[PDB]
Order: sequence, then C-alpha cells, then structure tokens
Amino acid sequence: HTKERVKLEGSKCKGQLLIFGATNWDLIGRKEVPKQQAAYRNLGQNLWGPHRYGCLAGVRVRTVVSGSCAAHSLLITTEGKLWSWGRNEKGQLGHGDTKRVEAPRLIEGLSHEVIVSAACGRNHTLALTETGSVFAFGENKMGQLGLGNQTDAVPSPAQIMYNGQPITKMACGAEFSMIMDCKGNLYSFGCPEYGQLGHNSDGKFIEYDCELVPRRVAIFIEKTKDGQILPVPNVVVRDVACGANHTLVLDSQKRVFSWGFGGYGRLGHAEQKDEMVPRLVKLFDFPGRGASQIYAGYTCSFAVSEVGGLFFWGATNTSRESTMYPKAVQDLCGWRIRSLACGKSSIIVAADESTISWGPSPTFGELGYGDHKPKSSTAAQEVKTLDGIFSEQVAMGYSHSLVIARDESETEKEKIKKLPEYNPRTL
Repeated sequence: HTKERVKLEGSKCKGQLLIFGATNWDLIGRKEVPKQQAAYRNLGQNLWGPHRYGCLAGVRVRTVVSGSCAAHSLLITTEGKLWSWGRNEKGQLGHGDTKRVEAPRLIEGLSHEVIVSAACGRNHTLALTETGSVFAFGENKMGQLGLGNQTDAVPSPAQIMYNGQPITKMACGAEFSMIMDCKGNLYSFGCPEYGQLGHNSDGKFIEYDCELVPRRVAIFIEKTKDGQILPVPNVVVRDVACGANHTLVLDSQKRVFSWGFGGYGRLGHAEQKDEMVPRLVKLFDFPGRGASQIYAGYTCSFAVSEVGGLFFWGATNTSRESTMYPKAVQDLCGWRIRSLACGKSSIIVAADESTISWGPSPTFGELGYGDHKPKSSTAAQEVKTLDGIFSEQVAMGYSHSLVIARDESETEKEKIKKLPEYNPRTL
C-alpha cells in the first residue's frame, strides 16, 4: 500500500538497427494504399535483405519495437530517447499529426523523458518511462489508450489515466492494451471483443462497452480434467505478450496463462474456444517444465521452457493449418533462444550465434534471405545475409523485421557497413 518507486534500466543491448521486409507503410496488409494515401502508392519498397537507415548514422540503438499487427515501428537509443516511423493514419507515431514518416524520427513530445520500453498495437502505441509512467498515442476509438474517453486519433503522447503502482511491462493487441505493475498486478483497457481484456465479458451489445482506463485483471483460472473451473490464487505476473486478439502471461511460478480469441489454437488449451478469463496452459504447470520466455505473433504463441526448448501453438498460416496445443520446435533442438518475433506469418529468431527465419508466402522481405533468393521457407533457415553479424534483439511488424546488430568489433562494424543503406524518398 506504500507506492513503490522505481528507476527502470533500459535494455543492455547496443548496436545498429537493420530493417528488412515491407516499407511501403500504407500498403502493408492491403491490396492497395487507401485513397487518402494515393500520393504514397509508390513510396517505400520491399527490402528483401537487411538494410541500414542513413538517418541513423551515429545513432546507437538499445531497443527496437513493433508489433505483430503494426505497420509502424519505434526504437530507443542508448540515451533512452524514443524515435518512431511508419504508418501514421491514426497518429500512432506520436509526432502530433497524422502524416506518414518514412524514416526514424525523434518524438519531440517525449524527448524530455527517459523511455525504457514501448509497445505497438494495430494503430496505437504505448511508451514506458524510467519512473514507470505510461504514455499513449494513436487510435483511441476503443479506449485502447487508457485516457478515460474515446476519440478517433490522439497524435500527441498523453499520460494514461492511472494512479496505481508503477508500470514495468506492457503489451498491445490490435485494439487493446495490457500493463503490468511492479507488484505483478495486471490491468487491461480498450476493446473487449472475445473477452480479450480478461474480465469475463465481451462487452458486446454491434457496439462494445470498452474499458476506457486500466482495469485490474482480477481472476486467473485453470480447468481440471473433469471440466471444473478453479481460481489460481495470488498470481504474480512477470511478463505479458499480445497478438491481435489474445494475450499470454508468464508468472512468478513460471506458469503460462492465455486468453482471448481461441480461433486457430492460439490459446493452446487443446481446443479452439474463447477464454474470457486468463486460463492456465497446462503443459507449463509441471515441475521443471515451466516457461522462461513468452512471445506472441498475430494469431500464434510461443514459450521457451525452463530448459530452453521452444514451443509453438496457434497458426502462422491461417489459410492452411493450426496447432491447438504447445508443440516443440524440433528444428531448434539444443539452440539457446535469445529473442524471437512473429508478424502475420513470418518468424525470426536470434539463437546461438545466428539469426533464423521462416514462413509461408506471401512475404515481403522480412525473412531477410536477400535479392534473387527464395521469398519463403516452410522450415527454419539461417539468414545468411547476416553472416558474421550478431543479432542482439529482433522485432516484427505485420510485414517487416527489425534487428539490433552488435557493432563492438572492427570486423563487425565492417560487416554492417557492407549492408545497403536505405534513404527512402521523402513525402
């Protein structure tokens, strides 16, 4: 009941940003750009192999950020400064307008803050300061910014309406948000569709009774073999990750919970029903078989177990197949997983000394294989364009990849310099 005071450290990563995949920000996930963006119909291109940004010369990056639903990105510099670029129809870049930005740009409205983390939904963004305060910007039609109201676009960063213990982790779904405090309490806000906010209601009346400020996720449950629903008491959340319409939690006992839309098996409970309350993912409740890391993609889920094995469930290819229960990714047997991301369908992993990627067609370059090389791959492939380059962290939007390339040695710096430089035509 004493309010805790935090000073959060940023990521320990340091390197240069590389990008690959789709960079026509207005075209991503669409057959054509919206009529309003017609001038941009040919701005941006599919980058089939990794590129640097010219505008990032001399800029050292500690965090790269996007989200499986997003056509925008952010980065945090080693000074804790937040920059953003990409699609901006709803103000999700935080630059005070709704104008698309081609290349990384410092967010003036947060330049006096030290930012330690950020998260992206379909059309919104959250940013976390070192003191545990959350700023939100972008679409607020469903209350996903947690500002106490509903508005179509909020293009300038605004502190959320929240007076509890300081926040230490965040995640965003397509039209909702999750924030985790320093005590392990979890709060959600935004669109209640599918029960994705975790309060045992879909809020539907088609209209939604949205949660306009952070609401405590009060109950976590398990289902017994007989079908009995039992509360799991005193869950202390340690991490949270979201796809479009689902959420994963990792708690202090190394247990995984999931809830939201059950379609395609993304919740992992050996069935497809929705869960409107966080539900225990049974596999990770066994002694020594808990999870150490969780990740989410657009319609899928991942966990790395205590002993380091990668598990997947849900669908990377909704047009073809889905997995209803956590399944070991045997192709990565014995590999030490450091970072993982997934977009609509593509997966990228930093493991051992490699970067690994795979996914079905269509792709747009986010696998990183390079020009004149295959565009897709059913199974994991080493990303050979990043030979000799160490990926410290990876991130994905719906159709693009971001990595932090370590640049400590001269050998590394030279390898990174050889990569093409992207200086996109402006406006």
